[PDB]
Amino acid sequence: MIQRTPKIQVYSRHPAENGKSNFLNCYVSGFHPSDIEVDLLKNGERIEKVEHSDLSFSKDWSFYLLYYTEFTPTEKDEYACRVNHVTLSQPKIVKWDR
Amino acid sequence: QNIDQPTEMTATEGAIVQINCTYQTSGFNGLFWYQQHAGEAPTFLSYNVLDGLEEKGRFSSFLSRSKGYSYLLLKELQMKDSASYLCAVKDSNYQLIWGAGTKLIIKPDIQNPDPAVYQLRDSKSSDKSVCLFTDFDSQTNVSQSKDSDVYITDKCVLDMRSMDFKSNSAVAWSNKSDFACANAFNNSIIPEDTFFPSPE
Amino acid sequence: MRTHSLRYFRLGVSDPIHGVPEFISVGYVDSHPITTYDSVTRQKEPRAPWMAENLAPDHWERYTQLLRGWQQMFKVELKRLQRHYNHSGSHTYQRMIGCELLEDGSTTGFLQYAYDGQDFLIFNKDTLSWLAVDNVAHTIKQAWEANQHELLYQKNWLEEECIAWLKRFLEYGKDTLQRTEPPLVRVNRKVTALFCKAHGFYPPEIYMTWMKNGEEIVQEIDYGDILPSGDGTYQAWASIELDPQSSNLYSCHVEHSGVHMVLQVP
Amino acid sequence: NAGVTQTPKFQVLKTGQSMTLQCAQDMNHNSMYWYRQDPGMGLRLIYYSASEGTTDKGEVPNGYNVSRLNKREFSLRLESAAPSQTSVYFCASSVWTGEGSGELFFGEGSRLTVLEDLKNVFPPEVAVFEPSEAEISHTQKATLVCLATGFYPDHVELSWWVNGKEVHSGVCTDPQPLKEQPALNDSRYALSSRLRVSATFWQNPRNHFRCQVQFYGLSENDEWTQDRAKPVTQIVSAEAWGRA
Ligand SMILES: [Ca+2]
Ligand SMILES: [Cl-]
Repeated sequence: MIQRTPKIQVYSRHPAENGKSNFLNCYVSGFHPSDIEVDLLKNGERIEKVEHSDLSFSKDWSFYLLYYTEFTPTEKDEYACRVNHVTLSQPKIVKWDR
Repeated sequence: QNIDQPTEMTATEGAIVQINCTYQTSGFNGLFWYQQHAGEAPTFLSYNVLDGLEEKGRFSSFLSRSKGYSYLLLKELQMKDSASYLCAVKDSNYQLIWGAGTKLIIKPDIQNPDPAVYQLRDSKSSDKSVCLFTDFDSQTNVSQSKDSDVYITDKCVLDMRSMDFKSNSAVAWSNKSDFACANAFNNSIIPEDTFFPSPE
Repeated sequence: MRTHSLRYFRLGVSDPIHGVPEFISVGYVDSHPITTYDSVTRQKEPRAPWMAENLAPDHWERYTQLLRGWQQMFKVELKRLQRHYNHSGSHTYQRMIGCELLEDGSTTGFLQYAYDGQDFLIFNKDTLSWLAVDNVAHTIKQAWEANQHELLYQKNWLEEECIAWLKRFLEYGKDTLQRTEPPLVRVNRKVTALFCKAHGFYPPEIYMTWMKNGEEIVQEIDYGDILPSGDGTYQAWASIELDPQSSNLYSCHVEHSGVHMVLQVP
Repeated sequence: NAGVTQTPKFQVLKTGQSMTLQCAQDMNHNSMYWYRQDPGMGLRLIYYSASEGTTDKGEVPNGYNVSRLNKREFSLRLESAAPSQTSVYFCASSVWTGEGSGELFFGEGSRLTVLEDLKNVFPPEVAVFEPSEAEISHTQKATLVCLATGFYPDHVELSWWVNGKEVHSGVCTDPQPLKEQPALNDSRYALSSRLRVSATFWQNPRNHFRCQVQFYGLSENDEWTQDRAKPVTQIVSAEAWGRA
């Protein structure tokens, strides 16, 4: 069995300016099989109201997902995405960097 | 959605017959031909989905997707090919649309015609007199009786396998006192040399 | 118009964990999902508004019935593969079919299967044959090719039926599929690199590359992926490393929807 | 190995009566269908079952309902029978539905006739007529004729028996019955059949000939109020021996 680990990318919908309303995205793609758990983190804490698209299919038989929440970037707040998969020994955390 | 095929076709034993089928459908996923003998179940004959001609034994089927047109070609016809031939097209949603069917009638090749009208023996358990028109060539047509108390059946082809022999026949009967075999098939156009054996 | 594509995916899971469905089917036009069905809802439902508004309920009723049968047919096929692989546990079985209507009017058609996310069977509609990757797929290939009418059926569906559905769906959602939102392109610096960033563009097909003094730098360029912004537009970037000892004329080039764009770094 | 089996082969029904047609298949197929066939129309789907555990309406579902009992069985149900439902009903099956070039496998067929009242059902009168002596001397062949007259509805099966065994060689039974009174819509029917044998076979005095007609009519549960005998399902025959 060839199990493929998820590629994780965190980014804002628009170019983020502090105080200006925006959207934080976590795009998880290229993984197989399809079971996956994704969480958005603010200062290390899980965000309650998080939205996500349906499981999507790629031509190379891998799957992709988009997790997003509405937020307003500040200078103090730190954001990250936490992904767990069968190919991950422990959950992997990817911090938002701008 | 629309599919059409002729109601009925008549050809001669040993000849070739081409049964047409045209369809107007939204989308096309294949055309089926089925054979249905009288009183029995339809059975699968052929399938076409790409253009061209597919040959299989005495039968072959053609398809033209652009013209929305298919035909079933029957070669070297035999009496056992007498049946209805049903056309069916699978549309864009994989639903079958069925044509009304084409009844194929095969006229047998009578080698030695011997047309005659016979008086059959009365049955002591019936009041009817029975006349048998038999052994006539396939070009002869039998007309239904113009009289209300006289009953005439259409022609029927029987095959005696032991003698490799085929003959047409029609039956007329009535309980009328004036009924006679000399006049039973008067409303039909029978051969000139039809044998009428003398009565008693 | 631009190149457009239609494709349907199927996914089957042999021993799924509790809650997760063992069968899923999703249709796409370009990158937009249009249809969905799974073994939990047992209903085929639209995934796009311009699909729900233009297709009558009798359409969703009919294909719901088809997919309930195909769900069972997919379960049967996966049982057969996993038995002949002598594989235990939970394994996946996938199918993709579809077609492309290219810009110049030509068309393509494809149909292929996968086991555990790896190629399994690939159909060649021009030779009317199946490509098998191993001896379990070679057994399926001989059975599918013995039914010559099934190969002919798929060739007609890929070349005629699939294209006709694609044209129909293209008209239903032309306000979405045939629009153009040109990109917003900028450059900035970030051990020093130049980042060419684009965002707010649709369709998601875009070409971004760096040029040094007029020659391409394909080996030294770093390409970021094309990512969804979440509002129907996309974003991407491409970086390159700066030479600290010599100055060069770096210029970013962006191609999108028939319009070429150049940003010279001063 | 049995194919598609559906029962009953014939049935008479009074308006408003309940009826259920059975259909089974031992081919391990997944899709099953119920069709009705009418003169001048192509087959019209009533209900279909894409696989075990799902059914859906066809083109003419009103007045019917179905139950996919299991993988093998798919039964058609008439709640309140109506004259418009008089038809031949065919059940079919395919390996899968919507999966390519799969053909249909049909059952033998079920002939339903729905009447307002049973007071016009009649069994056939059967009589055998012996060959003409003129035919024997002119053609050296002998044609017997069997007439089944006065029956209604057209639920008959005619067969010839020679020396106790059913024969098919030399037989021509009419493919379609004859309306005794073509004007009326409820006319009783007539049917003719011929058996032609060699003159030498007819002239053996110990050859036994018999035509018998199987008629499908009323059953024990059908109410009968007429003066004549109840036209139950029955076999009517007539015989003749060879003459030297
Ligand atoms: Ca109903
Ligand atoms: Cl699909």
